[PDB]
Amino acid sequence: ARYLGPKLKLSRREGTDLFLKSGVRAIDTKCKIEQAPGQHGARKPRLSDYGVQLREKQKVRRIYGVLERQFRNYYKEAARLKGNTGENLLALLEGRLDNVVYRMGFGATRAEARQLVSHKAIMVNGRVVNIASYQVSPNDVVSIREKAKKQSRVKAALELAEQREKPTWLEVDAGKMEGTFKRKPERSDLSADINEHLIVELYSK
Amino acid sequence: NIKSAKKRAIQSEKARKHNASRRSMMRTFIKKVYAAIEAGDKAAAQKAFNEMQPIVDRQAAKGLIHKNKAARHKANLTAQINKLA
Amino acid sequence: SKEKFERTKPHVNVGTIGHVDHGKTTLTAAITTVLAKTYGGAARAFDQIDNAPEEKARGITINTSHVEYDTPTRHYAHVDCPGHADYVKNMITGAAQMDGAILVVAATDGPMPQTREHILLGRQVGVPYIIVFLNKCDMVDDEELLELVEMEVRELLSQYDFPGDDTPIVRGSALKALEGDAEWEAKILELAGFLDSYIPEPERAIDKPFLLPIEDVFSISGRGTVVTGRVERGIIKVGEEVEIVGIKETQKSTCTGVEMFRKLLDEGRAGENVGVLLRGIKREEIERGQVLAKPGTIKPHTKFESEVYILSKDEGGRHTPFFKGYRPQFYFRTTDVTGTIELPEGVEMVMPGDNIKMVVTLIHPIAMDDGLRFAIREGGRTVGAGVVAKVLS
Amino acid sequence: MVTIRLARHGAKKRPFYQVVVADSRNARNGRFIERVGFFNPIASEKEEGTRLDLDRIAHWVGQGATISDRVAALIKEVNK
RNA sequence: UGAAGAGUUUGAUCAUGGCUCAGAUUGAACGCUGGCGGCAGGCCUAACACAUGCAAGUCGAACGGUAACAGGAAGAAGCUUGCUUCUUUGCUGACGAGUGGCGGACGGGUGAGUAAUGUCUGGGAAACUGCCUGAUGGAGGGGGAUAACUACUGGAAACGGUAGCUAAUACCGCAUAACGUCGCAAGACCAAAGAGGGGGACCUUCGGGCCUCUUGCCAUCGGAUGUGCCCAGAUGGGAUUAGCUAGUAGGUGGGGUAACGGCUCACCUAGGCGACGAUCCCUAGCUGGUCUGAGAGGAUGACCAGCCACACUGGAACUGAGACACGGUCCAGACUCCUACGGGAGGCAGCAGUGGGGAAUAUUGCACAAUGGGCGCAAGCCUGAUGCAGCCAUGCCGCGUGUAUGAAGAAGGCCUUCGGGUUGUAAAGUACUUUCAGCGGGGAGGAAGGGAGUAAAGUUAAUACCUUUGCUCAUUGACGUUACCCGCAGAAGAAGCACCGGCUAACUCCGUGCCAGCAGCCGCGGUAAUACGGAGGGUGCAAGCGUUAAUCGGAAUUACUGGGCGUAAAGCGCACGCAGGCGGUUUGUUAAGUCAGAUGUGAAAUCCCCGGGCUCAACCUGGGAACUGCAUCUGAUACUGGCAA
RNA sequence: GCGGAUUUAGCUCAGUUGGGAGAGCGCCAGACUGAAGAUCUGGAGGUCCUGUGUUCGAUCCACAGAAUUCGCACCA
Ligand SMILES: Nc1nc2c(ncn2[C@@H]2O[C@H](COP(=O)(O)OP(=O)(O)O)[C@@H](O)[C@H]2O)c(=O)[nH]1
Repeated sequence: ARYLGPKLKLSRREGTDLFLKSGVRAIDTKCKIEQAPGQHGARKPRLSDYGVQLREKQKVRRIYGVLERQFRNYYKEAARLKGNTGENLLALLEGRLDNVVYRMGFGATRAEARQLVSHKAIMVNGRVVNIASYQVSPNDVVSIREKAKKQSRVKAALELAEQREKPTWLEVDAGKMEGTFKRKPERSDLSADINEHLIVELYSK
Repeated sequence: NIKSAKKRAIQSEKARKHNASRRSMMRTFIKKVYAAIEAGDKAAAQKAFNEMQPIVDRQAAKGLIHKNKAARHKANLTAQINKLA
Repeated sequence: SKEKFERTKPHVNVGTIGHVDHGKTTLTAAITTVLAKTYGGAARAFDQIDNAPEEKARGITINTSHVEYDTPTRHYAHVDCPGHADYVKNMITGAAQMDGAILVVAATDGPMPQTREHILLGRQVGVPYIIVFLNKCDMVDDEELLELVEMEVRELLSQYDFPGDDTPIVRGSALKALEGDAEWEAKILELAGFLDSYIPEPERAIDKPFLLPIEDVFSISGRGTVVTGRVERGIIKVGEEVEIVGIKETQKSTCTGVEMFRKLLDEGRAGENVGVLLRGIKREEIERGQVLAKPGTIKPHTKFESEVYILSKDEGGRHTPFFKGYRPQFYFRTTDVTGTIELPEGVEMVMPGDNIKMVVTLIHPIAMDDGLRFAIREGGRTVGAGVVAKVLS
Repeated sequence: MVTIRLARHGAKKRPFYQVVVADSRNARNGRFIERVGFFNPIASEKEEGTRLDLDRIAHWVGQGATISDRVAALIKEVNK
């Protein structure tokens, strides 16, 4: 499913925000965040092992918007390559169009970044798409269209873009609403909350 | 029953009783040689060998001896007389 | 394979009713071969080899005959309608299909049970014209008998809620006629003129949404599953989607033909008895009493407040005051299902001759719409006549 | 019997044809003798979607086996 | 680039060992729920029985012809008069039927039979092979026919019988006779078919002969391809299946097949086979492969490809290069149907449909566009092969059902020392967007070809023809207003399903009270149930979700990899010994086992390695490697085996 | 559509058949423990399948319906 529900309520028991309605707000601003989303359908305790072990598996899973199947499949291409299995996986996960656009400042929210690509206002190269996954690669060209240098939603997401460092492996152009995905990601510096060893144990039978 | 040329069946009625007679004329002549073999004769076995020699030959040219039988069946009946000789 | 027919002249549904004895079965056959000489005729015919298995088997005077014919006046579809006690339930619906009924009553006898019954069943929700036939007038030899009997045929009509004020009365003997007794055959030609004089023609709307009762459901010897009926209103163009809204089942089905007795139509319009053809769905999966309809029609319901008129015992009807906890049977269209009386407060006891609004709980939902006319029978006779005042879930 | 022929291996509403020498007693998708070519009718730019050999379309056509109209017209346009 | 365990016996504990769960899967079914779209799959059972429709023809360029249609001509009419109308005529288009040739032996379907000289792998030798194709040579001259047709004549039909006539690339002679065949040799013996276009010089009784081309025909020897035949090896299970075999085993000579063969026979011999499992019994189509799995292995054989086998039942033969011909024949049999009651007719395991069975599996749809297949020297015709459409969440994949912002945080619930907490930025409220559906409007592409003209630089006649070449022109689209593209309003039209006692992530409040009920296992409930029921809430998955069945995995718990036997499950009560398995030590030899190398082959598909093409992905696809293997060819001699000492 | 035949305490079956509902089991209660048994003491238990009609009176008779079963009937 694409969700469509109460973003920030998740934050509470996520114990992290991970970009839920970022633009003016984050934790404990006009919202009740860092609680438990139950009265006593769920409330804080010591935590189980297996809790953690499931939660973190979903941590990595949710900040791309990938379904059940997909992320496993990426694992079946990684453990088919003779290179690093850990690296490869997070490499394939960032090939999704929706993730790339957010990191070119297009969308102030992860959900919003993916809700751009939906309405016809995106394109890649001279090709028009409306597909939230694509093959994104070195020296591609991320392109805004005509009647998307016209929408007042897009502009209103450049605000936050001035407030996020933006990656160094892509050119980013907001002045003509382009930017190229000129070279491969670095994850020498995004594995900072990601322990690959954990998840790949679990996936294994 | 419906066939495009179910007439094919009737056509073969003709060509199965034509063949028939040619072959059984050829089989009466083989019986005539064998007559003379039990007489010890080279003068009535050979009134029935060279007389079926154009027969046997011209019927291989109607294809009615067939295939590698028809490169064999002018030697098969040659064989006969040679024992007796 | 199969043939062609087309919609030529207006197609008027008629039938033969009565009680047992009478003309009935003999008149049905009689009429058609007489008329067929005079208003039909075609050479190297179907008819003359294939005498005449299909009719004995597929009907018995159950509800229907699949005769189509044009008369030079109109088109007549005759449906042969019960007048045996054993089928009384069926006959309400058949006359409900009817547009005129040939009421054969033998002039030798008086009103018999089914002769009174029918005229009373007619007026309410069935046939609006009665065409009286005194039969057995080669066994009545005296005009003074005839006269007398006629005068009591008047009296039935005139207060069983039809004009008794004149009806064309056709007077002959059935079994005599057919064989070659010319004096009655002549009269048979006058029946296509009394189907104009007295009726003359219905006005049906074909531009409504679809609606059709079940008549008969088949699973044919080599084609698929067929459902028959008289299109009530609306139309069925060949190749279609339909929805069959009904009892406890709602079926979706696709329509892939609409013959008229293996003589193919490209429509099925109102007033026509037709066959229909479907892909999908086998015959036992179709229950009787569902209506074939568009995908657009209302859904079924159980409960509804109603407006019913309690009839009196003189014209048939209740004669004991009655309470909550009765089980009367509701005919809506094709078939019936039991519904119970419950009376919104300020009412518990309901007498002969009342009017009343009461809230129903039928023992199954049946495809329901406001205004839907009905009869209410218990003990096999009408308690009241009513309409669905306000559907509820 | 064996003949030069084309032979779909495309999916639905994809016309990817492969020129095979294949049997008429099995089929064009059945028993092959051999491939011999690839062909695009749509003239795709993919890696080697057109092959048609010189050596077997000059040896099995020696002892006879006929080609197809697109092929006939292709001999000239690869200038073979 | 390659495999993890947990729970469950006991008062406690450690082993042993069963049990269960977490995985992955399906031609799956079921229950609930259901927005779109792309790609794939879809009667597994009663191989039960079937209405109907279709799936098998085409060549006039071999024929004799003219039944219909349309013109040409011809006389004629109307003189409905130079225009309507009527008869005649095969002349021409064109073609009914009938003779003649080739297809109908294919393609398609099914897995019932079938443990298999059937399949698979690998070899082999005594064969065939129309369609195909190379070379050389030929096609000479006669005869007898018979369909149609015609005149009669029998039947309800099916379906006939007389009598007469005639054609051919039909039939049968006769001639000619090798690089032919047979024959040691000497010798002997055998073939046919022409039809088409065109034409200058000549000839004709004016039909044609003459000439030139073209396709087709005949023969002989090859090649290709495809196909018979043999062998070895591998192919399932049961000794509560141990004895088997008379063309049986073999040998002669006969006969037969295309060819090798007891294939078959006469005679002769009396053998042959077997526990390295015969004989018999159970069950099964087989394979590439498929699924799962770290692997080995096990399981399995759906779609797709190959092989084999079957077509109402049984049996049988005909023509042919090819058939025991699914929609050919005949005979017998049971069915089934019709009838003029005399007699006939039929076989969906072909497609689509029908009924019955079953848990379950779709429309009597459109079409020659395209691909392929058939007939034909061509044009052209034919196609339930095929391409499309349709129906079904049967599955794989993609996208959507909105984004932002918004609080004392709205009522409204729910829980609550009654302070509040929770639902909750969720809503209301504010702006912002219209994908996709819906509406209106364009629209690429899948088409190459063939057809009408023109160039030949061939061939001959120099010209034709025919073929060839480019050009020139009008066009070839079934799907379907296709991909796609533009506009049009308006959050609009688009979430569900299971679970929350432990394994296992995810609880409260009530009602019930060992009842009701729950439950994969371990197990729940006896009136203060995190396990039952409802509500509130929480959790995981999401146009699906959950349940079942089923196969492999975990399970190294059948173990070659990878298991035990004092007491846990297991050592015959004990010797002897036949087969079998096993062999101290040294030398010589051999090279079978074995080691090395080489060479074929190891189908396509499939995996992988590298790499592309569709808007992505699904899907499509190229090249390399793999193809673990097997046989063959040659070497090596340490070990294993043989031989010798 | 059309014809038969049949439903009596929670369970197992009587009964009238124009006249007024039992037995057996099994409950449920008061008693012992928390509950239950063993056992102890007390009580309760039918729209007579359903709905009508008749009569002072229907579970009985008569008629409509429902559900079970058992026979029939249907190729536009
Ligand atoms: N004499 C006489 N007999 C008749 C006549 N009409 C009918 N019948 C016979 O009476 C029978 C019954 O009459 P019919 O109306 O057909 O009755 P149903 O089928 O019993 O309703 C027929 O079937 C005939 O045998 C009549 O007009 N005259």
